[PDB]
Amino acid sequence: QLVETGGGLVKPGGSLRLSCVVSGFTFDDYRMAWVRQAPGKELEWVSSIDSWSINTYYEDSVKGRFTISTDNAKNTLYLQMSSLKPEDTAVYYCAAEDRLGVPTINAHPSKYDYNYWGQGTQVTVSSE
Amino acid sequence: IKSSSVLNMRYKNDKYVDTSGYDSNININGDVYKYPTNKNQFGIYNDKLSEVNISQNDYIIYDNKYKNFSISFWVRIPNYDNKIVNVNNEYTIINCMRDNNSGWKVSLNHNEIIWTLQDNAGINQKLAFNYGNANGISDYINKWIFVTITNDRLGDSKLYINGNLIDQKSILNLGNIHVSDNILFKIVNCSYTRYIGIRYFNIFDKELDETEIQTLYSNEPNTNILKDFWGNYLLYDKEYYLLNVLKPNNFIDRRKDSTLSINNIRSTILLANRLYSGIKVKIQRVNNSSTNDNLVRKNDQVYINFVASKTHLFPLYADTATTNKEKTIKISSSGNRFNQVVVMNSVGNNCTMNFKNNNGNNIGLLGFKADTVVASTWYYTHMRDHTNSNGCFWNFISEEHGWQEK
Repeated sequence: QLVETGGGLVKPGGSLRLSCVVSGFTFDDYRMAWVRQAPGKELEWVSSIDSWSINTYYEDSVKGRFTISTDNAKNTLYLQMSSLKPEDTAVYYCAAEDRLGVPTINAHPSKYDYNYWGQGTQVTVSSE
Repeated sequence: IKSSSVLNMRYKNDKYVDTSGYDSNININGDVYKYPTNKNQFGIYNDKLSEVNISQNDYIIYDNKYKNFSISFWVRIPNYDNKIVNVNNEYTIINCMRDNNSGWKVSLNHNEIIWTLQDNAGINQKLAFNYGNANGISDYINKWIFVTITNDRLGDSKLYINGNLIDQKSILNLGNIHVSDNILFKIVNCSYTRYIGIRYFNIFDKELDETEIQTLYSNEPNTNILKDFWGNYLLYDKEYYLLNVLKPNNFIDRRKDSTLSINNIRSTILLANRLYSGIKVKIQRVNNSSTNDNLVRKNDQVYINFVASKTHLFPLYADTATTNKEKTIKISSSGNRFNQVVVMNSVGNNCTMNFKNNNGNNIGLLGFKADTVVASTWYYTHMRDHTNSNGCFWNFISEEHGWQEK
């Protein structure tokens, strides 16, 4: 049961904290990821985190502004988004990949690139 | 090794002979099964007359108190029901003991291999290996197990299984040991009807080194030919279930969009994973031209076909029509090979399958990503020292009579 929350409307420069509650597996056996989907575009991978080794992975157009995190209990995944730009207006999905698989990361992933996908939370960067 | 060898049982011209140079006479009595793909390994039964008797040379008949010596072989012990064999009863398979029960003996119990050594007086010493029931995937049941026994008369007697030391007991309290003139391979006093596989029986006149045992464990089977799940030779045109060694509790199933899934957990009988689950595959030679036998060797150019029915086979290919780095494995319902081939290779008992284009370009080793069996080149640079390295190693399970699951 992957559920995301924390998305909404913000002005250019605002901040958000997306959270993703996980039921059924721990982050020790799975690598977590955030993937974005623009309305007229395909799926775009945002970030990824490993909990066994705290090595994190970010996309070039997003690094520095986004920070991916994991709680000590390994059940909740976090994505702290700061200094948001209007290009970040998208649906953000929580994703879980089996760590034992091929650890390649695709910038435009399909549905088979992760084991479980979430329900998606909407993030909108607009004035009015 | 070969220098210290005094008995080497090998196959030649429809019989078994001694290739050590001491010219010991080996005879077959009754119905002894010979594996057609490897005639050096034989099977003995207990419901009919089935035995193999080695009349040793008078030089090598052990009759000393201080001479070290070693015994090596491989044994295959099926556990048909995992219920018919659940009987606490020791039964002998190899008997080099005299009338006064002086000598040595290799016997079996329920998931147990027993070595016994006795002198002329009657003082005995026993070593044992109990591998127990299967907890997931068993590396010993119905598989070829390498057994080595070293005997230092001024020290310990040691038992090695697959090259690893497991049980050592001192034999300093044993005197003169006069073994039998004959080495009898026969199942006696067994509570149930069964058969036992034996291969590569060797007798050495010294205590074998650990590195010597490892060389014997690595080179006695042909290192050029691939192995199946049980340890036999991998065969062409033979149906096999698939097993990924990194996810041994999972099996491969077929999807409706021709892809292959791995999120299928194996069912359990008690604590043993079900082996006969999932899709079935067949290996086919690309360039046949009647190239000798049906054995799959290293660096071979093959096709991997998926078995839909007994008559219908469909080639497996790597879908390169995607932007992903890893290429998902799909089933070609039309029969088109998509101009691809598969190269077989192996590390030990584990097999690797490199999907390649016909132009010589690499597509990748067969592994898995998330939910789907894929072909990926990442395994090229991470064959070791990574938690995901074993994802490209596969075992081929053949449905046989020795392993029954219903």
